[PDB]
Amino acid sequence: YDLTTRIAHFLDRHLVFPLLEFLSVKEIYNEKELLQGKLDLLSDTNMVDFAMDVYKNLYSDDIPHALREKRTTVVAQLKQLQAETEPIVKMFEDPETTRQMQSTRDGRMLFDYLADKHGFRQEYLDTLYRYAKFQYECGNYSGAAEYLYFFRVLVPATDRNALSSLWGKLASEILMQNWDAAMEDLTRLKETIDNNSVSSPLQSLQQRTWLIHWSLFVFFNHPKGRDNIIDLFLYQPQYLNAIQTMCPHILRYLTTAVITNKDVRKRRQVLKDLVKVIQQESYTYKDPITEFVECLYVNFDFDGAQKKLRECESVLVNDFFLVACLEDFIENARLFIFETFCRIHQCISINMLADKLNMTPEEAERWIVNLIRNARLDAKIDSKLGHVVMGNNAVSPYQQVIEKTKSLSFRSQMLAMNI
Amino acid sequence: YLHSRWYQARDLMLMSHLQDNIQHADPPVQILYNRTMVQLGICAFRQGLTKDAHNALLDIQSSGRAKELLGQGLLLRSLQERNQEQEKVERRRQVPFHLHINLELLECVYLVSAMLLEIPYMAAHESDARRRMISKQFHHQLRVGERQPLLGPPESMREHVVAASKAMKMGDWKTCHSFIINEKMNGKVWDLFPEADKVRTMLVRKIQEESLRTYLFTYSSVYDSISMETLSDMFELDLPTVHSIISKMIINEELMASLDQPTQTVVMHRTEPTAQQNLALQLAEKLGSLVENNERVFDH
Amino acid sequence: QWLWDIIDEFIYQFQSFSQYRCKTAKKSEEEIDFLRSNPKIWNVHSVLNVLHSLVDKSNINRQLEVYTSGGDPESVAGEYGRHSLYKMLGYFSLVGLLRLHSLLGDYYQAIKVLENIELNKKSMYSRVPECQVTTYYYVGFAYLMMRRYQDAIRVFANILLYIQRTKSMFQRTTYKYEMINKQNEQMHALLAIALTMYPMRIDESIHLQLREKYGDKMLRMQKGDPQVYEELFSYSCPKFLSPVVPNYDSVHPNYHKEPFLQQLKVFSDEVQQQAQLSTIRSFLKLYTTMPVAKLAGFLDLTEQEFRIQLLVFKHKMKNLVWTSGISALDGEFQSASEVDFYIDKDMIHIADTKVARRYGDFFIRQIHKFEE
Amino acid sequence: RNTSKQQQQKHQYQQRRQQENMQRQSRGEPPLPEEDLSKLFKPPQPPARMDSLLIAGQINTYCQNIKEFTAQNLGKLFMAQALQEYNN
Repeated sequence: YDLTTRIAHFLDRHLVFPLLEFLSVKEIYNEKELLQGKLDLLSDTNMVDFAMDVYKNLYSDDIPHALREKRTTVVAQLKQLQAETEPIVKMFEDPETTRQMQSTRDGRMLFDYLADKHGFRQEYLDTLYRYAKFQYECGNYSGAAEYLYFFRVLVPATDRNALSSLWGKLASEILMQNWDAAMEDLTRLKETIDNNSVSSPLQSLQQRTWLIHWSLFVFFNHPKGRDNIIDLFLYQPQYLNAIQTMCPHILRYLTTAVITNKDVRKRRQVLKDLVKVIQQESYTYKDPITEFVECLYVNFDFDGAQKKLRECESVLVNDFFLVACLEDFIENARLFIFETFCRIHQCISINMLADKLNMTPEEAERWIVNLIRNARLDAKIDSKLGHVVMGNNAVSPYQQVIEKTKSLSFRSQMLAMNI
Repeated sequence: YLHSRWYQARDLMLMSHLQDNIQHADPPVQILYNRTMVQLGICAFRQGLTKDAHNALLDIQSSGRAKELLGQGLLLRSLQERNQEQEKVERRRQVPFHLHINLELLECVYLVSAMLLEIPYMAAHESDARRRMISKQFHHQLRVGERQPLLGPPESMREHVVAASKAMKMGDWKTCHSFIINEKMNGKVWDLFPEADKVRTMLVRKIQEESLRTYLFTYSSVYDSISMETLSDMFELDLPTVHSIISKMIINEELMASLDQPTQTVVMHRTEPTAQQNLALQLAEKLGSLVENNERVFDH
Repeated sequence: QWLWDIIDEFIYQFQSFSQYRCKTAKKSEEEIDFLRSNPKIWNVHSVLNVLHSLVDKSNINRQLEVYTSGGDPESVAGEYGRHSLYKMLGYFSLVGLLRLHSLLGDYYQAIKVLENIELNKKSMYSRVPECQVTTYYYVGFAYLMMRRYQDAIRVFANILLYIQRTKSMFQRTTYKYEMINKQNEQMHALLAIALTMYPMRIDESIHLQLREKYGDKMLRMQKGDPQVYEELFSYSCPKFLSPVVPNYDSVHPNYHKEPFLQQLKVFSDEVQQQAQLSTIRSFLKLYTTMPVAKLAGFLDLTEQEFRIQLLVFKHKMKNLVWTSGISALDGEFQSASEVDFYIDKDMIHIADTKVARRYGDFFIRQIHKFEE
Repeated sequence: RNTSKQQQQKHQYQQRRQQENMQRQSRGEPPLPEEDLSKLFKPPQPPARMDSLLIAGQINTYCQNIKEFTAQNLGKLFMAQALQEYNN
């Protein structure tokens, strides 16, 4: 990877406006926590994904974070400080902060439709200038961004504000928990990272991580947007060689849509590059739940693999995100590791298939009835023993070399007979 | 690589991209660059990675430059090293003896690492099925030690390789260990690392797993039922290794082989050794169709 | 203009050449012996039986597309231009067969095929491989319209292989060669899907590139996809009633569409039932003797919900392809598992490579003949 | 075939680039030589057919087919006789 020479001296020194913190001393499910925090560096005060830490277990420590983000949904952050009933008594700032915003919004809501009804390229941009100010004063006000960044988008600060207000609008619509106006800013982020900038990695790997955040929580077709989140930027999945490869769960939604939403042919491209080499190896050293997906599969295990999937599948479902590819990756971990066993093998006891993958034998029997009908396992089924015989071994492969030495050489010598 | 873990050293070579900066920046730093990728291959060998011991010795051991990459080549060593005054420049410059390194280790790094690789690889080739015969390889570094009918006891560093190579070709893992481990303690080559006990133990299994393959590659036509209980006891290899062996013996080598891992049984039935000559003629006549096509490719 | 006058320029030349061979092929062996002796090229007066007939196959339905109902030209074609060539004494060379190939060329365009019991019976002249390719081309459609595709699968493999050894060398086809290559591709892809798993006969004529493509189509039409049958019909729908080519696609006449609808409505009513037939047989007969629970294992797979599970399976047993049986005392569905063989495709090409030696030995000694 | 490739590495694979060097220079200067025009088209080492190796190549590979036709028939006459004389 080429931009690593910029990373070779910098080594993961990102630049965000909401800086660090994630929800001190914890009890349960700890591999998600730094994972949540290193993205909460880069994802600008989520808005439910603070309380996504809280859905596994309640803490009083979700309070000190979004209290100090009074731009975003002012009154609900007034409610969170009293949700712990804390005398923080300086909450007299957000009503001071909103009052300048109301004088800037409604003082220019007059101008907001002078921007539209005139469409005067000064007076639009004159309104847009004070709303370049105001949508960076508050972009939360994301509907005030949504009216703003639907017309001629480019504010009089086309690079710093028009990113951080549109990434702000990508944040703040998701911070208002909108997704279609975030699908506006899906496109407005994925092109702004594509222009891009000066493209320092401290900007770029942040902007690469900015791609990861909205695509992490699936609402709409991120099973198509997995290809947007793999096959962009020289398709490293973590986008950060940058030894803390912390765009971390991306393999799971990637190998979701391979096995679920695609076929698995085309999972060989996943196992070779997107599992092994450097970045996912780092995330193999980060989450053991993704590890038993891959490391017992790369051992081609048949009993330890299927159950340590199934044990980690009980923790794959513990991905308490807005997820929408949760049991897809879980079920098609079973369905592909059975495809892993019966790929090359000789037989299986249906009673063993029942007891290994914890099903009943008729469920085990009728599943190869489906696996012939899907033509994923081409075999026969012994109807009465409960022993699917799968004996694919070929004899005399000669006829194919023979076919292509006499369809070519016999028929290209035909062509030399016209002179 | 040395003072930390070599996963970083693999990355930072890929990171800083020092394939190009070394040229303009004082090619005695290319000597330090060639010192570095040697020490990459050292910590390829310290981490036991045999391919990277071959591939970090790619800018080094694809050439006889490695003598002069410590600045110690001789003038009449070839018809190239001229002259004494430039030899005075290079050897007033290079190099201190503690900055010299063991090239006999480096050859035993370079030869043995592909010895456990290329011999099951060529045992696929020498089973009357070859299409990937790679020229200019350890195969050719074997050729200088190969055609030696007089060769008695292994005493030289290549002789310990070539003896262990024949022990590797027999499929017996134990016989390689006599030829390598004791003799690199005899030549103090094993006696160089503190990690060398692990490096030996890493290369214990690289001999055990791969001579198991040459056991299967050479005795392939008549093996039509292959155990997994016996081979777990024979080559002293546990089942999750053996399942990682035998599946990759079936999947990656693409041998026609039925497998019942609940029964722990490999069933192969290759069929046939007289039709290996039919494969040997399809080695010949497929070349017949290609240059016939290439007869028209150049001419048109 | 530039078409319709040249249509009439061709047809008047055609119906005249329908007359010159109707008169001088019955009692005369006089102009025939004049035609054997003084012109040494045997080609040209056997070209005219194919050159003037193939473009007559064009120009007749060219007017019949406009003259849809109450149409002239097929009566001008068959009864006066083709049947005058059909029922005569033979020009004892490659004319007398190709007059029947002129007739069966429009007796295939007319969908009225029954006389294929007759067209090969009066064809007791030597079946030259020039005519043998056009024999198994035309005759195999009647087997394709016989709904016995296990016999039709072998006929279309012959004409698609093109190792049926034709070599002429005076533009004899004429001017249209890969259309025959592409139509028999679609006619054998029609026969590839319809019977599989039993062929295993898609290997010689259809090469491995189209074995993968149409074979993946062969899976999907049997696994359920109607897009393959839509590909199988719409690529083949002019290929049952093509003139060679229509006139000119326009918006203003309703005329051209009216035999275009006649090409659509005929051959969709046949093969769509065969598309359902390919779905009924589609499942592999995994085991010969099913118990009732594994009968209900396949009654599930035949058609469930719910009602009419046994009787729908009874409909799906009785499609000539499920020879089966209920043991009503035992509760033992006793059926077939018909399977086939592969390896024997080295006995045909053992002489073809003995030809591929000899065919290489032939022309290069013919080059050696021109440099002797 | 290594003869057949190397000759076609010289018959045309040289002359594809030999004329490419020659046609580029507008095939000569009017007032002067035509210096490189004389220099270009230097003939390659096989220019034509290599028909000394090729003739006994045509012999000895035909001699291989005699050994084939030996190995073909000697195969048959036992594959007859074993299928013959076992079959009772």
